[PDB]
Amino acid sequence: TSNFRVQPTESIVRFPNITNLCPFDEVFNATRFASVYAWNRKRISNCVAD
Amino acid sequence: TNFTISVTTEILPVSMTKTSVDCTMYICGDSTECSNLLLQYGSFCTQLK
Ligand SMILES: *[C@@H]1O[C@H](CO)[C@@H](O[C@@H]2O[C@H](CO)[C@@H](O)[C@H](O)[C@H]2NC(C)=O)[C@H](O)[C@H]1NC(C)=O
Ligand SMILES: *[C@@H]1O[C@H](CO)[C@@H](O)[C@H](O)[C@H]1NC(C)=O
Ligand SMILES: *[C@@H]1O[C@H](CO)[C@@H](O)[C@H](O)[C@H]1NC(C)=O
Repeated sequence: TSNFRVQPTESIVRFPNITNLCPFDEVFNATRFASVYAWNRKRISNCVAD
Repeated sequence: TNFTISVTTEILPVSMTKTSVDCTMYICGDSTECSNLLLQYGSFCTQLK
């Protein structure tokens, strides 16, 4: 008729959080912006985003 | 004027390893939404079972 399965109950996500947060305001609240042909690329890595 | 007794081997298969196919967890895994989407496809998995 059917199959036997074990339903999930709790989460064992295993990745400790990074010591700093992602500065998303650097590209959003910058004092000046670049043009479309020559933009500014800011690599955001090793952080926790919101 | 003479006779020879010969023994020969004949191999014929009888059956094979019976397999059961679980359609739901093979196609959609443990996802409930995928199972709900597959439920609109009809009775393919039941027919194959
Ligand atoms: C028919 O063939 C068999 C063997 O295929 C013969 O038997 C042999 O006979 C000789 C002497 O009589 C023995 O030294 C052998 O050891 C025998 N072989 C075996 C396997 O036992 C038999 O003699 C033949 N008969 C005729 C009338 O020729
Ligand atoms: C990360 O985890 C630590 C505790 O290990 C906590 O104090 C901190 O506020 C958390 N936030 C960060 C920095 O990602
Ligand atoms: C820029 O704007 C964001 C969103 O309003 C605000 O959170 C932030 O404090 C402002 N200033 C800087 C320096 O990011």
